Amino acid sequence: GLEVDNNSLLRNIYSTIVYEYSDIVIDFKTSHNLVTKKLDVRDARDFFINSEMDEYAANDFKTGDKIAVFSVPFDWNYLSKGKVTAYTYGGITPYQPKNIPVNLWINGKQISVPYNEISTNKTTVTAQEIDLKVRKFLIAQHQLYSSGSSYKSGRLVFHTKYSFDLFYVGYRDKESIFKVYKDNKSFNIDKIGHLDIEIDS
Repeated sequence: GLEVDNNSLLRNIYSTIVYEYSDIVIDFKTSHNLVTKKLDVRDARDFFINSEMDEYAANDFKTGDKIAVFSVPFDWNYLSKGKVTAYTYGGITPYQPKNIPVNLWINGKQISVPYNEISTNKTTVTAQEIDLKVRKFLIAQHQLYSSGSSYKSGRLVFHTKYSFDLFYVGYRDKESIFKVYKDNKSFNIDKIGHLDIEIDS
């Protein structure tokens, strides 16, 4: 509710680990979920990723398709013997480097962002991938969600406009906060002019 609590909440939420795999086959595809085949082994067990997405978005994929994954999980299942499945939202692009210029304003003042701050080697990249890379950067270099930070609002805008509210807290958990990635929104790398970011106290 209060600024302090929201910062601690989001700082923790966005400290969550990110999964990045460039070539995996879809084992199962249902109306609104994609489940990968084994990605690798984590803590001695077969690791699989389940992606939940709008039916409209899920319609683009089918079992057997080769895809790339870039997403953050909100749950895990260890109930399966010798296996662990992580649940995520979207983060799926067809199997296949470029810097994306960033404009940043903090409390009304424009701040320079280095040329190579945000990049991706995909031709079709999800808004999720970019948002995760952006927040990681803002947390590490501009005190976003840091204790003792006065920030209370902000947004990341994709200037092709699509955007993410940097202080959306939903039901105060990963399941609700990462749900904004459910649309599996993506862009062709060449159609993204730059990213506009604003953070305000």
